[PDB]
Amino acid sequence: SPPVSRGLTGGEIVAVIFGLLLGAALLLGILVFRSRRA
Amino acid sequence: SPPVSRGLTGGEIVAVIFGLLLGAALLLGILVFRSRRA
Repeated sequence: SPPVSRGLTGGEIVAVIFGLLLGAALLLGILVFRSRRA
Repeated sequence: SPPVSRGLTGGEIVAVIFGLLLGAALLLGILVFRSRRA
């Protein structure tokens, strides 16, 4: 887990969690509103 | 979506899509594997 200039950087981590969280989160929501908003 | 700096970098983009793609993808799967594989 290097600082920078490598295949791993702070922006890379925060980026993955950003799309992974908002991605799955929003996905679940829409799925619930689809036809099971209980 | 600049090449560097500006709080936006190549690694940041690929990172978001990485967790976003695998995030929702894996999510939807488990949802169908739970008890509704139709």
